[PDB]
Amino acid sequence: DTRIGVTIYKYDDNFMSVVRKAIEQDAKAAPDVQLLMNDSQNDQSKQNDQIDVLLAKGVKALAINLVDPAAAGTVIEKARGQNVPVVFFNKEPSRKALDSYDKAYYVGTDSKESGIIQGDLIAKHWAANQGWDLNKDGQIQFVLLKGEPGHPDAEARTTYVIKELNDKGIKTEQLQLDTAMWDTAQAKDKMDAWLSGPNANKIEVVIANNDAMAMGAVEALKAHNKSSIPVFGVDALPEALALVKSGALAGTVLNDANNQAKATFDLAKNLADGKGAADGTNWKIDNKVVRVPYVGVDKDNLAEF
Ligand SMILES: OC[C@H]1O[C@@H](O)[C@H](O)[C@@H](O)[C@@H]1O
Ligand SMILES: [Ca+2]
Repeated sequence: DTRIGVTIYKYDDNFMSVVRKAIEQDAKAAPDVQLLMNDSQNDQSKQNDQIDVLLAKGVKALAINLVDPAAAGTVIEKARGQNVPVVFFNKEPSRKALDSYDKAYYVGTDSKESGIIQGDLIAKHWAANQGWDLNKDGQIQFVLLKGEPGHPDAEARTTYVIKELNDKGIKTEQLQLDTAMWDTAQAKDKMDAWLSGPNANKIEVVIANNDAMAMGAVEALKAHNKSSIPVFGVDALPEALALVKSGALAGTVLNDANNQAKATFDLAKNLADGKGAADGTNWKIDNKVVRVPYVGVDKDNLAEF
């Protein structure tokens, strides 16, 4: 049986929970694969030790969701010594890191695209819901819940949601902006703070860089009897889709966990087998990278997900 080792940066990250469960199902369909999957508990030192163990166990490929993207070289050097291929996923290593090893690959997304799509989606719903412009000024007064500072998906979603609105002629006014570190509880706390501060009843739209944080904002709005304020996320988590259907979330953007898991598995299995990474598949690998598209989601198209 071919052993494939997988490290997940943090099991209880909502999005990576969807990804890891999907990878488990791809591996279950491969009768000759034993999956060795680890929770790194948000600590790169723990992950490094897990990789040593996976290599001791003779895995034929590694699929690595880094805690710290800067540790890509550390991981590569472990793998190099055993000639083991590494498919990094979701936390993007640098170009130089990928180019340092002939058997390093990456599966992820075009981070900018999700921000653009989210801004276009907000624009559509803004146009359709003129009552959302509480102060009648033609501008969106917003608050924004950011992911981890320096994470490329947080930075791009934060920049491009606003750029896209502004580029379409929709002026925006940032009433509050802070990180909630991708986390529901932190986002509920932060949103509750904003609902307790001087801008509370000026807020017209809540923009979150992911669904977990959007969900925390939804909870805080409910507690304040302000559920009429729309909230937008990114990921299209199953739980978030249920909230789109119920009207509690105004819209989101699919971060396609199923295809990211499938590509990661397929590439890792091919490489474990000594084949070309994309053999037998339709994955498009561009200079060692696969990027899976995002798709905007709201009630009108929900049943396609
Ligand atoms: O790296 C982890 C992060 O990846 C992003 O692409 C997701 O949208 C976030 O929900 C997740 O927290
Ligand atoms: Ca306004």
